Amino acid sequence: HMALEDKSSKLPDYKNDLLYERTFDEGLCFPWHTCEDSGGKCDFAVVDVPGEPGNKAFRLTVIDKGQNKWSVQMRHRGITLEQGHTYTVRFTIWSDKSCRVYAKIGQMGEPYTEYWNNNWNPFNLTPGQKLTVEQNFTMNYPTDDTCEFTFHLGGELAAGTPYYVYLDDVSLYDPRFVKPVEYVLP
Amino acid sequence: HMALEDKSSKLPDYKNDLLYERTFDEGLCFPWHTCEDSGGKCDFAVVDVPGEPGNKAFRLTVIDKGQNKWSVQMRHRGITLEQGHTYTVRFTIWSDKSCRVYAKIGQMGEPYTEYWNNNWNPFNLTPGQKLTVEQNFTMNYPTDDTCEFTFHLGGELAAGTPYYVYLDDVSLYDPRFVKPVEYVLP
Ligand SMILES: [Ca+2]
Ligand SMILES: [Ca+2]
Repeated sequence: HMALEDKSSKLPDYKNDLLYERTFDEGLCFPWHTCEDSGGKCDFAVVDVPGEPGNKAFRLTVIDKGQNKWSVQMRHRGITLEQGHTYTVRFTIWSDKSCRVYAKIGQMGEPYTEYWNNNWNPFNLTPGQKLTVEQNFTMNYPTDDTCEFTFHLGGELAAGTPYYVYLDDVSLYDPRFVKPVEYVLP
Repeated sequence: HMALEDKSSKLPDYKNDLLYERTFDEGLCFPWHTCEDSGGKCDFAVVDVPGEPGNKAFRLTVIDKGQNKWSVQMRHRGITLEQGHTYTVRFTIWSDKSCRVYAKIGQMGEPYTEYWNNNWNPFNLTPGQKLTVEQNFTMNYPTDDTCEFTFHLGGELAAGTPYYVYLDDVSLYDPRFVKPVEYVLP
């Protein structure tokens, strides 16, 4: 189905982004979705950012933290990391409670090799503090088309349930990547 | 419909082409279609080009010449010629009989202004002879979004019916034109 380019002034060119939705400002989040596993429970909506007309954010409700950090996630699959390419990972996240969020890009399936993960450190969210992250890394492993960009929220990362975690302005940029185009008329 | 880019080593860049189908090599022709008018009858199909593995071409069967040159046509609509732009018209045409083909890019409706038309001359097709045309013209009239690239085959142009006219490698290139792109997700 048909995806939506954005022309955000604070992100790199959409055409070189491996992600298909970055700003949620149309109320749409696809291909971003949630996962429940091992007892986790969650919901999602795209919602207005208070004080910032026009601006909307992806909002995950953590309902049950389940049995593991990976019991609750928000993710974007369909990611190939290319040997030799240098990626810029970018995102704004916040929460209405004190919680942790483990961000990673890595294999969807076993053995779940992690290609990026903020050097094994989750991010500490604090109410009233938004975190805008920007990091680079270079894929030194063989090219891997089975990757996802995922945030784990469950288990010992979780605050008291239920609560909200927000994502916005999310980008995985590669200067040597261009999305496949299709042409339409019109 | 979604359109399929080609990367012909003989045509200019697909993204700069006002035409959505140029090589026919997949078995598909859309938006190239036929028209029958004032007595004309015809058919079409995409068929293999004998002796040239993997090459296909649009084939028009002229069934009945009708009353006018315009009674039988093969044509691509959805063409905006823009004032001051310079357009390269390209095409390869041939037939199993001696006939004439009138090629033009002009208005779809009354008054049928013709912006390019090989200086009012139809092309003379002879069996065993393929014609590859390449001409430039600049659009000196005001931009007109009601144009088509049409080939007339009826009336006094026509050979003894039925017979086939073939079209291949068609392109209408403008260096200052870029097709709009949609993004689709693999
Ligand atoms: Ca937003
Ligand atoms: Ca062909």
